[PDB]
Amino acid sequence: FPFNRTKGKMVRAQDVALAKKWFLQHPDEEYPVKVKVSYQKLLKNYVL
Amino acid sequence: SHRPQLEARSGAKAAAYTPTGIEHARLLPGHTTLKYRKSWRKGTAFGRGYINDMTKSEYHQEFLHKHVR
Amino acid sequence: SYNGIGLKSAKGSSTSGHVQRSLASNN
Amino acid sequence: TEPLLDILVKGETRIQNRVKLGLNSKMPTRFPPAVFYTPKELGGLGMISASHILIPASDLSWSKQTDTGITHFRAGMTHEDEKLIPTIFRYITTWE
Amino acid sequence: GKALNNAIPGGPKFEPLYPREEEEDYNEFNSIDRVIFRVPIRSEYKVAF
RNA sequence: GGAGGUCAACAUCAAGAACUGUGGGCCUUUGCCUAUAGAACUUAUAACGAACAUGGUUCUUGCCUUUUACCAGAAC
RNA sequence: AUAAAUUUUUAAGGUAUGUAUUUAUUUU
Ligand SMILES: [Mg+2]
Ligand SMILES: [Mg+2]
Repeated sequence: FPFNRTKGKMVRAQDVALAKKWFLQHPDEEYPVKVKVSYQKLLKNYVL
Repeated sequence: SHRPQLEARSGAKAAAYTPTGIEHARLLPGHTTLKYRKSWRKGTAFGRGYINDMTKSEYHQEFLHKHVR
Repeated sequence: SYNGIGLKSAKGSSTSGHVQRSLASNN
Repeated sequence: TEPLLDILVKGETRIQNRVKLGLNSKMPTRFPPAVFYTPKELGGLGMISASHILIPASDLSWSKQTDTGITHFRAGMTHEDEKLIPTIFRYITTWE
Repeated sequence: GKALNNAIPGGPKFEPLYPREEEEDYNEFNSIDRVIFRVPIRSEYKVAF
């Protein structure tokens, strides 16, 4: 969404959420259980 | 000095006082909106409600027959 | 794939809720 | 018996929790199982822990019918780094 | 996933939301005698349809 | 007169999938039927914010000597 | 032929409490 447009409006600089995208996507595979569990926390906060 | 009271406090005594202005929580606005209405077996030796109360009830006697045991 | 094995939740149950396949019994 | 093992895990956690709040903390990193399990001599409480284990968890639904046999385990209590701990039941000969 | 109390394998876990499942009559309908176990029914089915 | 403003005030922003005005006919002002005109903004993996916090009350739990402070689900 | 991971802290609840500590002269 941000890009394909070329015309739009501004946003409060703290609303742009740079890390949301990462934790919606899958965890991948290699990461040690620490980070994976970090993902699940970020979802639970999101879904809520 | 432990004494049974003989009285209660008139709300009026309060009523004369000047206010304070502290703000509680439960007074914050909620529900701002009203709603209107439009052989062997012979051998043996033996040959052929609601009571208004508690302690005489059938329940209570079950109960005390369990717990205090 | 929580398949019905495990817990309603580990909130009260003092465990971590971890569930692992049992290597032993398969056949 | 499932539910009894359940109660073991709880209860024992609850006791350790007592000694813990006895200071002020539930923090797990402060209390590695050394603290609770070293014998009195070395200066531990010496409490004899048979909580740990791993607890057979199989698919309750059918286990209200068949007796489906153990297919899975649920971690009873934990650690941070693990080691393990021996549990009483293993040092007591069974009745038969 | 929540509302059924299920967990997508990589998923966030939540609370029951309809906690008392434990009430059950002993009742013949869905019993074992009368059912065929052929394919197991993993969760993701239950979240998919 | 045109462009602009990290300027102000006053309106309006969640619903039968939904706005307003006007004409004609009926009941008798509302309302109903019909004719006609205009419709900013917001909506269909539904919504003013391709974002995300706190509080109150009422219940169910979890911490568990008690109150603040709290644990995680729900309704308003 | 398995990838399933809860927590984590602050105040409250020998002594508290109470008493007197007038200095600088209010008209006959
Ligand atoms: Mg006291
Ligand atoms: Mg008290």
